[PDB]
Amino acid sequence: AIKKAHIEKDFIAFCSSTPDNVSWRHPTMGSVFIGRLIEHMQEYACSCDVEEIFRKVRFSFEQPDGRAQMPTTERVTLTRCFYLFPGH
Amino acid sequence: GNVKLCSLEEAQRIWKQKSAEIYPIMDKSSRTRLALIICNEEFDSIPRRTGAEVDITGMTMLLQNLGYSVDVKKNLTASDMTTELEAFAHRPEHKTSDSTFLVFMSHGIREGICGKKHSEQVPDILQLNAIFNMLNTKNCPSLKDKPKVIIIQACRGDSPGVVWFKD
Ligand SMILES: *C(=O)[C@H](CC(=O)NS(C)(=O)=O)NC(=O)[C@@H]1CCCN1C(=O)[C@@H](NC(=O)c1ccc2ccccc2c1)C(C)C
Repeated sequence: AIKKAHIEKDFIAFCSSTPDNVSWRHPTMGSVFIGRLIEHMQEYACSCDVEEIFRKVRFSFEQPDGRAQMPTTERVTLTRCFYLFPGH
Repeated sequence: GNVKLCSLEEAQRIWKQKSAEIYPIMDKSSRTRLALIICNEEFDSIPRRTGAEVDITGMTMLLQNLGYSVDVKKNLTASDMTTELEAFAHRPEHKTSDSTFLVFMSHGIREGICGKKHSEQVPDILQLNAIFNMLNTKNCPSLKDKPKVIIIQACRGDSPGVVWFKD
């Protein structure tokens, strides 16, 4: 039989900055948001769900310094933790 | 590779604690994970996003290291993107996948990502709400109940976002 399913669910957006604000990029090292997310992904992918890692990325932007920017996770609709279980 | 692996002990413990409140991942031998990376480096009007290549090389390699199949797309426009996104929600591999990673990298405005043909006179942006539309349980029932992580690297405006305050 037919069953109903939520139209929107299991989503999670992670923007490089907050509304109205810019994000920084280096012509030789590219964006900063991307490099930090990678740096963190490689390290915490094994023990933190993507939600905890995104927070950790944000916290890494907690102290402003000329090229300030605060990443934000939007439209989060994940119902459970999402572990990447690298190596598996 | 570079991604710190998860030992069986930890993999077991983590699942031992969160078991019911964690997304079930498909078998490493059967699942076919798909990831899409759309990044515009050159633009018809806006200054080229010099240094984008280093990000493409970064993500692709990382996602591929997380066990994903990365299909890189470049210099697209609002339409070209909204067409490339639909062909993705259609991919058959999702059916036999446990999740997906979307990745947008380009200039942007408060409204959304900027296609390669964007300009003040003639806009070419892709609202965020649209991206969520092309992959919902209605236009992509294959990803239903599966985590869909969306990453975006773009300016959300002009303001620096910093405010002065004395200590
Ligand atoms: C948002 O539109 C962009 C994101 C992007 O990569 N594309 S684009 C077409 O806009 O270039 N963000 C920006 O352009 C922001 C806002 C305006 C300038 N800008 C930059 O990122 C500049 N960045 C720097 O000058 C810079 C960033 C980091 C960094 C780290 C360490 C030493 C020096 C610098 C310098 C770029 C150069 C225009």
